Amino acid sequence: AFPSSVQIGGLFIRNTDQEYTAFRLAIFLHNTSPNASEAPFNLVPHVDNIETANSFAVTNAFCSQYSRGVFAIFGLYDKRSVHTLTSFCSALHISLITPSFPTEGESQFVLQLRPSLRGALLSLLDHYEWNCFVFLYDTDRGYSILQAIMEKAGQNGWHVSAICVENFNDVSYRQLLEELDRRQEKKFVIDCEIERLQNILEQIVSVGKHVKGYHYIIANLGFKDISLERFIHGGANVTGFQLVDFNTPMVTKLMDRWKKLDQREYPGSETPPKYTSALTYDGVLVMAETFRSLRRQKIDISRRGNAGDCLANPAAPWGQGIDMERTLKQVRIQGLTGNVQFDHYGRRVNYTMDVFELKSTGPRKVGYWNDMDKLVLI
Amino acid sequence: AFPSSVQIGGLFIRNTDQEYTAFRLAIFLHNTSPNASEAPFNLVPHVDNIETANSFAVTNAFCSQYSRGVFAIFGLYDKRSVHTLTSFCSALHISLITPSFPTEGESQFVLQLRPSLRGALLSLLDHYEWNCFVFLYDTDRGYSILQAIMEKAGQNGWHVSAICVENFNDVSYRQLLEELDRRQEKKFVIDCEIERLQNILEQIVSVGKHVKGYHYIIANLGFKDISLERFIHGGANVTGFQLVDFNTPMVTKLMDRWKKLDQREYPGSETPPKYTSALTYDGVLVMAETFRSLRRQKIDISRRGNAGDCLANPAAPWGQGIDMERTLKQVRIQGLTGNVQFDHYGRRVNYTMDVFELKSTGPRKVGYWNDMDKLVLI
Amino acid sequence: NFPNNIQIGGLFPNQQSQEHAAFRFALSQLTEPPKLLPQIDIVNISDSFEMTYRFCSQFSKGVYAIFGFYERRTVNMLTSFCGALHVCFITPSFPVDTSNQFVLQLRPELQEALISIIDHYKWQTFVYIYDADRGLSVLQRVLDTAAEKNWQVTAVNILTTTEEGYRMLFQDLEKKKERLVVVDCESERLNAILGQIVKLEKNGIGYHYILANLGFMDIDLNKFKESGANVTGFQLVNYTDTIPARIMQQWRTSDSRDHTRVDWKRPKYTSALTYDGVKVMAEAFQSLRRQRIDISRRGNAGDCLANPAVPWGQGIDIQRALQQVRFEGLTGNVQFNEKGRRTNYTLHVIEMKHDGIRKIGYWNEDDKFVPA
Amino acid sequence: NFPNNIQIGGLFPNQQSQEHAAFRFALSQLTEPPKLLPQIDIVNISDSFEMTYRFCSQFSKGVYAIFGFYERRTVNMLTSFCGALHVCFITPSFPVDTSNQFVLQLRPELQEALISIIDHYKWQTFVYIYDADRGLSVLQRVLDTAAEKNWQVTAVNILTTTEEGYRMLFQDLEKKKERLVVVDCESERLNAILGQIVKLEKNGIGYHYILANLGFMDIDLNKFKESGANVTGFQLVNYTDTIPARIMQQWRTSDSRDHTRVDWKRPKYTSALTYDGVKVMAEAFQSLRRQRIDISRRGNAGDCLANPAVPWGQGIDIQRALQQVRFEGLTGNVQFNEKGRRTNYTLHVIEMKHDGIRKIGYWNEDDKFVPA
Amino acid sequence: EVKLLESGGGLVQPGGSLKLSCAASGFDFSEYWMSWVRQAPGKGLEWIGEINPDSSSIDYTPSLKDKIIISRDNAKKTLYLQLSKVRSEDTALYYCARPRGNYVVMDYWGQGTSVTVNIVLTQSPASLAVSLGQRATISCRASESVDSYGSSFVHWYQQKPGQPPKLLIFLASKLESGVPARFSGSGSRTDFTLTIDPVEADDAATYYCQQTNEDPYTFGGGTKLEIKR
Amino acid sequence: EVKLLESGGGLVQPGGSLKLSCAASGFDFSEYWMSWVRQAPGKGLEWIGEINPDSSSIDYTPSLKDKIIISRDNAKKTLYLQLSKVRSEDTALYYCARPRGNYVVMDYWGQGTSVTVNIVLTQSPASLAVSLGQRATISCRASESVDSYGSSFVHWYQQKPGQPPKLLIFLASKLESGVPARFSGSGSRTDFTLTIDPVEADDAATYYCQQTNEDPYTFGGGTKLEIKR
Ligand SMILES: *[C@@H]1O[C@H](CO)[C@@H](O[C@@H]2O[C@H](CO)[C@@H](O[C@@H]3O[C@H](CO)[C@@H](O)[C@H](O)[C@@H]3O)[C@H](O)[C@H]2NC(C)=O)[C@H](O)[C@H]1NC(C)=O
Ligand SMILES: *[C@@H]1O[C@H](CO)[C@@H](O[C@@H]2O[C@H](CO)[C@@H](O[C@@H]3O[C@H](CO)[C@@H](O)[C@H](O)[C@@H]3O)[C@H](O)[C@H]2NC(C)=O)[C@H](O)[C@H]1NC(C)=O
Repeated sequence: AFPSSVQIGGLFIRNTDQEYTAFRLAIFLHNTSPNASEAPFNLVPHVDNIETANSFAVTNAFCSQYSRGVFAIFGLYDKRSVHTLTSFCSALHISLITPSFPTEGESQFVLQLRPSLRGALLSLLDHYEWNCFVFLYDTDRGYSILQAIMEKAGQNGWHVSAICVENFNDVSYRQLLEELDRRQEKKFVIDCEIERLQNILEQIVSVGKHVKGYHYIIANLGFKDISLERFIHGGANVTGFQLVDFNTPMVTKLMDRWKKLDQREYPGSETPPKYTSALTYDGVLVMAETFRSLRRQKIDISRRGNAGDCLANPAAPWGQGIDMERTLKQVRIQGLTGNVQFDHYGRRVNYTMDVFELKSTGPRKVGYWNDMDKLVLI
Repeated sequence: AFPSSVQIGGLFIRNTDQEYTAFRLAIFLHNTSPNASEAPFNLVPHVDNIETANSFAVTNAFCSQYSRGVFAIFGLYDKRSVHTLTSFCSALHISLITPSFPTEGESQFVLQLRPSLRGALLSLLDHYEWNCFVFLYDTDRGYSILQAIMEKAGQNGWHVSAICVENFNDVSYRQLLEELDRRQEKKFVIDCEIERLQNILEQIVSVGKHVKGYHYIIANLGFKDISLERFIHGGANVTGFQLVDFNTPMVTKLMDRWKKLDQREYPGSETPPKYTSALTYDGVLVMAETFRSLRRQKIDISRRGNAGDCLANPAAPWGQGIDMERTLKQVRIQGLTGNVQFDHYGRRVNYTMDVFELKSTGPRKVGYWNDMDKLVLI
Repeated sequence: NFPNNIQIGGLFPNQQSQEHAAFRFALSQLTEPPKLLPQIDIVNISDSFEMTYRFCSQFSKGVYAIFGFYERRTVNMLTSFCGALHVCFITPSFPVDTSNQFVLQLRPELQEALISIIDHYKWQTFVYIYDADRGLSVLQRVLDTAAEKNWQVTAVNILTTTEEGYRMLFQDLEKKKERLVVVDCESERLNAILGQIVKLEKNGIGYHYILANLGFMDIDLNKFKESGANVTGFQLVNYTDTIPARIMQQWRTSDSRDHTRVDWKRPKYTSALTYDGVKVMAEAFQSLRRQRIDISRRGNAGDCLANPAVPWGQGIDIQRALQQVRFEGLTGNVQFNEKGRRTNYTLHVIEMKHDGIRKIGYWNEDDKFVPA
Repeated sequence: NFPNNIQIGGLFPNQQSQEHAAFRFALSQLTEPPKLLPQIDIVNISDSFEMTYRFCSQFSKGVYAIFGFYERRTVNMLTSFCGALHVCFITPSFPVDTSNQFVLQLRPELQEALISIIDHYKWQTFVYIYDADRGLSVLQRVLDTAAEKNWQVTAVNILTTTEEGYRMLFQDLEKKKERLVVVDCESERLNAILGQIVKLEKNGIGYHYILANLGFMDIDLNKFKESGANVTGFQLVNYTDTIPARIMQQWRTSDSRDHTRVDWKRPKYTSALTYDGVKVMAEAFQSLRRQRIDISRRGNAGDCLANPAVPWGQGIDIQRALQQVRFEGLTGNVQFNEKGRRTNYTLHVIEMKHDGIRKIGYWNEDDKFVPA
Repeated sequence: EVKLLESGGGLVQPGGSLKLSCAASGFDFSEYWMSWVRQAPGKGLEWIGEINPDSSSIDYTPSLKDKIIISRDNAKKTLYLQLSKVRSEDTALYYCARPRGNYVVMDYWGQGTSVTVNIVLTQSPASLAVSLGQRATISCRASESVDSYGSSFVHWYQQKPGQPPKLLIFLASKLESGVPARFSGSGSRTDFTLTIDPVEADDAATYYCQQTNEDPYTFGGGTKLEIKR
Repeated sequence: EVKLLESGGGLVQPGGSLKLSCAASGFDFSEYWMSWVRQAPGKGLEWIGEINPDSSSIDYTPSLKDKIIISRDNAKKTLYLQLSKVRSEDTALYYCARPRGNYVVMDYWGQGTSVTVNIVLTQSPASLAVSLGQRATISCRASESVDSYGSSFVHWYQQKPGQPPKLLIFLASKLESGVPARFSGSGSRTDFTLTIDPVEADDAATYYCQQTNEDPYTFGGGTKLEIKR
């Protein structure tokens, strides 16, 4: 006797109207669709905008969602809020899926839809036979990439110039670029936020380091969503990674529905969806799949007595939620990011990534990276 | 018995909203002002927008203004309309003052407010001791600069690569820049339209030729009205000319009145006025001053008998237009561009220009140019 | 359908000219039932107000096609008026880079044959002497080709320089063994230019002048025959082929006496261009009459100065009639492309060196320069 | 005005610890009319759910200041809660780069003294051995300094590496004549790390170990005396000066029992930091009472989780009372800047070279490193 | 100035075919057409025949066309006119002439020879005799239009008895080349007028006025001019 | 294990100033304070005085404080206790001891010497005798709290006649170092209970239970255990 309407909530941070638009699109196409035998249940989100999330606002949102009686939570965290929200899901037995950066050690009741860029970046660095380069990075998405780069440099004798640009302005960016050019350093690996990456590329093209002879590696899950037009004219060595393949029937169908959309009803529809929007759509798809799987096994999930205080003297876990967790890591769907599969901890396995190199005619495929066949170039 | 309201007309072309707003502001300041002894007469314009000025539209506007009963005409012409309009002002004895490009030979009833850039450019080229450079130009503002450059190169043995970019798109611009860099040509003199100059600078900074070691000369009457910010970071040699001085009490008074303005009634007021708007304001000032001077010499102006057909069987010169033409060249005013002096022909004489050089700290004065003391550097 | 008499206007510069005599002789040759009645007007080709007054008077009179000359001052106004009012214009004057399809230029372009001739002789350093009141498109093309091919060009304006400037130029040129000169101007001015050249300056060793014009035998170069002075000119009209010789013989034996006094003794090629213009007008109107298309005036033309333009509907068809005209005349094949200018012409390149008139090859649009 | 008894809460990790005994002794040393009532609680250092549960419970109780410990997992949560609820926190744990002024850190920063010590010895190539669960800000500073000064740093995580990794690292280091290592972790883990170093591989020549921690004599470096192995360490509390000697004598000869079993082992600097935290809390509250400022709660504050996040009025004044405390305690002079972190401190740099304990200089915020 | 030679004027038999050799020395008939004319003693000149510049079509006399046939060679530049059934009245003075429209210098008629086997104009005064240094005006009234095709189309040629004719003024706009005569057509010229200033002893000849506007160009009665001593 | 030497126990004159020399060999009083305890024959031990670790303040006996003064040197690590007006009852066995709170190994009392010039607890069973390999439980009832400041604060010290005393168990959480005795306090222990497993021949002594929770730490009646053969 699974009721049609669940009370699922959602958590979003600032500068996340694009992913909110993708979430509302996915909830629209799940809510109103034919083939009712493929979806006999309704979906109504319980969203919360957090406005530059600290731990206090995230805790308040989680407590409000728990008081509202949520089943799963679609949330996003920064560096300063990845732990506590996860700790909440480690205590209240509430399943939660994110499109944010993956982290190791927690496992249990948190799933990360964004695949790890560690293996692909390491394989691309080994294939290019790099020995001396400058690694510009930020601390906003953990320290896994920095630690992996340090370990690989120690095990291979590489000369890595690790520079953090968290508190750098335009003048400091220009001074750093000029000083790095003075030391004849033409090999760069950049791993920052999308706005920070755009600012870094803008300052690079402003100084004049986009000419031939400079190598840049984009350490992001998306490559076509970055405005790279002056680097085509300059002919600089640009290599990046892409997660979603635009030459897919499911992706081109979403693109058709996206160009069908209105302007002001769904904001951010003027731009093609980024990798985070693809991860959000895959999260809604895997949510629908895991609820259909819960329907299939004839297990009734209901939260009536477990609607008390957010924090009480004893623990108040959900009895069926463990089963939900057991059901939510056993999916075999195929979404925008390819085959979506998980393990006991929650990371993603058998995911296909595409290596793109920017040239005179534009970016084009050079090869693909998997977690079994490693990097294979076409 | 001077008539209080004259019937002055005006002529404007496409992409001339800034100059139209400057003209309207000047008329506003002349009409509704205190000290009625300083301005005992009013001004009402008869403005016609021409929309891609060929000769037919200019002829129609001139005939409409002739039927209206105009006294002096403020007009603008391209290369394809400089002659016939001047001819329409030669036989019909109608004074006409323009901020367009200077011309020599026609003289008579045509007044030009833009000073000649020939002498300043030649003196700056001789001072820099150049012997081999590329002169990028267009044909929209006559051929005086090209002929002068050819004559100076012939008299001095210079190696001038004259290239016309009238029918060049972005790909042609990039190919030309790369081919010119292949020939080790790092010295450039650019003389094009404002949009063409902006596009040339954008393509230069897109290719990557804004680094140190490249010299560019901006052959325009204004230097601070163009977006020159990436060249500051690149440190390229940029030298230009400036006509108006922002440290003048009249100029800063105009700037203070311009910052106190609306938007929809006076469009394009978000930027400081260009050299053309300053020339338009100076033309309105000298127009009011020459009307006052005509009033002072005890001669009554009128136009009632000479208001027939635009194209009649005999010639119908204006009887009192010769006195107006004589008075127009005897002005001794000081305006935005400095001391406004005219000669027997009409070209501006005895004026001041400034030379600006661009570097990391920004543009600043390097020297001045007069037609008597030539170029003097501070 | 088509009336037997139709009126055409003429913007002629001077009544006492060889062009007027050629116009009258070519109009006298008309025997077809379509008759071209002439309304000629004599004005200076300058002071654009007077010339547009003449144009508006002719339009109010109701002409169909206008044949005339223009200079750099009146080319833009005539082009704009003919492109706006949709009035067919046919001219033998110089061609321009930008013009509408409703104006027809009879003088073939020399901006590509000159470049091919310069490329033939392997020229690298030379002095280019041009006339300001002729059009700077050829100078622009020469400068662009020089910049692309890394040439040395000394550009000299005729009216700007003086005799002392000429002496300075020639004493600078004499320091180098292989001195090379290109000149381009009208033949009337080129005669005085060449007289200046022979008056005091040596016209002997070296000095390979390339006369860039349409008529080579037009210029009296007998004084250039003293020593050396190789010259490579272009010719459009050949007074040896059967049809030009027949038409020139008919001009010689004419029952009606022509105007002016003498229209011979090295006749100008512009007279041949005027003859070809009359011939193409007559052939176009005859072909239009053969197709049975109404071209009668449905009312009055009115005036040029109207707030709505309202072009006459069949005028474009008139331009179509001016486009498919094709035959052989004094200048050869007369064919027009979409843009309205003459195309597919053969230019005879004649180079003489101390011996005499001798043709070295020809120039075609598709075959470039073919030496012979 | 100010009640004589005020409540303070405690987020202590374990009840049986030396820090707990120091806390009890320092609270028993109070004689002033302002009195502190402890509200200690024993939870996991990790598991921020339990920590925020106890934080909300203590805020419902009505405490004024909270003394506790944290790890990298719960530091951000405690900082955000103390910045939102405006509740004063005083901690002896590691400092962080980003924190509000309403949290107080007693551990002095070791991100600039280490760089100065490395600059003293003219190091260029070395192996850095860091702990992941300690904070990567010092590693970030070391990497930035290495990139700016063109150094070679081999960054090694303790938990990531293993036996074979340690052996390959040491056989790589032994191939180089100059073998330089820096380590930084807590003394409890550093003891096992140094035991693994000494009981497997003979150090001998070279191996200039730098122990980057606030406590030097806390480490049993008796097996690090066998051959070579020069040690450069940092010390904060030196047990010879008059005030620390008197304080330790009072602690030793007191009859308060100190129930946390043996409280000696090796006196740890964390106990001194806990003593200084109690001292700064008590003296700041006494000084606040001296100014005659009302700090009585106007009712009850049970709004740990509420949609209006309005803070209590005088909490900013409580923080003002805590950003000025000043006295000479166990760790020396105590002072805080605007950011609320520990500044104006002196670290005694002690270097041993096969002889014994010897001080080579001292570090100051304004004077940098002064050798002695 | 072109050179024309015509010599060999002598008596012939009754009814025999006569031939007059006209040589265009230093030139050819290709550039300018050659025309032969016939003049009787004490009578106006009549056009005996005209040729073409290309030597394609040759015209004949208006009085006796089929009686005389003239053959000319442009490359040889030699003209000869034969005749059949020659009578006493048919033996007239035959004179060649180059085309006057080519040039004024090219308007040089042949020497002319006589053997013994139009334009209606009245020229006044018939008798003229003035000293050297004087100016004289002669008026030639006509019946056709005074001016044809813009300018005038009348001419005056001064021929002497026993001397070759010379065209003084042509079309009132181009006088005689080589020796520029002061007498030329000027003004509106309802009657063809020419003011000679000054006259000379070599100018003692009869000036005949021919209206080229009226087809064909034939010399009229004319006016006689002399030099008074 | 620290070493304490106390030898030279002999008779003294009546009323003379007697001094007992106690040496802390291999250590110093700086780390741990030294305390002297006076015990009589067949009677419980009483604290004759205490010193400080820094040698600043020295305590005295609770019965006869002003009658005896003890001076100790930490650098020399030597203590001497002088007395005035010494009587027959005042000539008790004075034994030094290191501080028991410093360490279990440091909880080593002196050898002790006798001359011939508190905590209230009841320990049971008074007489004990078991063979080697047996386990015995001894319970000491007390009137104060079972545990002071959370943990227990009761100690049991096994002393033999003519042998140096040794503290078997301290505070029910730290037994004797060096030789770990199985008898130690455990559980709630309303009466301090010690379960020895196994006993030996060397363990034939009287274990006195001193309740350190009640000021001061003084040995009570005690429970005597032997080794049955
Ligand atoms: C046909 O039109 C042109 C121009 O449209 C006429 O040329 C103009 O001739 C006049 C003289 O009648 C020039 O004026 C003079 O200019 C000189 C300059 O040196 C000056 O010194 C004199 O005082 C006088 O102002 C005028 O400049 C000139 N226009 C030009 C050259 O553009 C031409 O005369 C007209 N044809 C006829 C037959 O009138
Ligand atoms: C105090 O709280 C912390 C934070 O929750 C505890 O650490 C966590 O301990 C649990 C064990 O109950 C770990 O869960 C399990 O760990 C095993 C390790 O082999 C793993 O195989 C299981 O799949 C499961 O993950 C949990 O990972 C761990 N959290 C961490 C390391 O971040 C800590 O144990 C608590 N201490 C006490 C004394 O209660």
